[PDB]
Amino acid sequence: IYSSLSDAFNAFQERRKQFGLSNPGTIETIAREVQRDTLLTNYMFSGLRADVTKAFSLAPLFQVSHQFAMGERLNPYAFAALYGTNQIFAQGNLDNEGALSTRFNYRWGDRTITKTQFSIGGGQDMAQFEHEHLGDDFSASLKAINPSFLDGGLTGIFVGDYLQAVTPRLGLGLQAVWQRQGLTQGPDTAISYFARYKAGDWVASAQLQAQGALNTSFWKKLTDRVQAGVDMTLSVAPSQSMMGGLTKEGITTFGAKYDFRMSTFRAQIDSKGKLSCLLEKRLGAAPVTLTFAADVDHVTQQAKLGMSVSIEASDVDLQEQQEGAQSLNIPF
Repeated sequence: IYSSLSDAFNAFQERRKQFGLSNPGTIETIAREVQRDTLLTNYMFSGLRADVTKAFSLAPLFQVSHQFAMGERLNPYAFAALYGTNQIFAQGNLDNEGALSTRFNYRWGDRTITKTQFSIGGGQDMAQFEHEHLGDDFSASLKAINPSFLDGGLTGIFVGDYLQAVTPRLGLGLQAVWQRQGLTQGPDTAISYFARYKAGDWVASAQLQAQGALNTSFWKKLTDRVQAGVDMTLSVAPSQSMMGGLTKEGITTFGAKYDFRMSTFRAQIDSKGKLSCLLEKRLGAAPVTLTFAADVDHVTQQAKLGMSVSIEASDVDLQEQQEGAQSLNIPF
């Protein structure tokens, strides 16, 4: 009986060669093929802050830093550090400016890749659990946010995603968002449709959240040092016919990477009225790096500027770590 399932599996494995190369199935990192380059850059667009980080690696397994945030986060001393072993990564973010907040990340497995990302704050505590379910050409992941329980019941966000290649270059996935907003509140759910078109000339991608709207993106490299991408976001929501809040809207952005040895550069067009630039430079004389950010509003012709400095302490362990850095099996 069950052997026929392994036989159907073998039929899949025979056809697998024809199906093409294996997908890790993570939609968020596929979305990051563009958003690694643009949303992380957008995480870097706040120019209302100076951002200094003072890294002290202790050992290859240990990395200590000090964050000096300003402006929007306003945490000029936010200690942070990360640690780990092969397939183990932990991160600890702490900040103390009247309000207390800290975040801790952890990785629990190799064959059963699982991780946790939880935090506390004065204004909101957050717990994020993720359980990966890696397939042969696909994967699923159980994600949960603030998964509190009731005596005889449960609350919280329990997202279940699945993605599988349908073609050697193209693929499909779903993001089953499920969340319980309360005992009296429902089990809100929505499934995002996800599609990917990973052409080697450009990756197209699209996300249709069932409660949301189709987001699309394109990514290609121009050179081995210059990379570029385009994306579109969409939102639609109905409102009061008498001058209501109709949200039908969309944003298209363009941008590119111009990276150089010891330097990184981002530039993007957010709108006809909005553009951003990010420049980073590593000092060749020392393991420190400088970053400058610009956001220019041409609706009001204003420019938001900011700066970040990150340093790594140099010590004899740094060279010993270069000597001991024989493996990258630590996740990040």
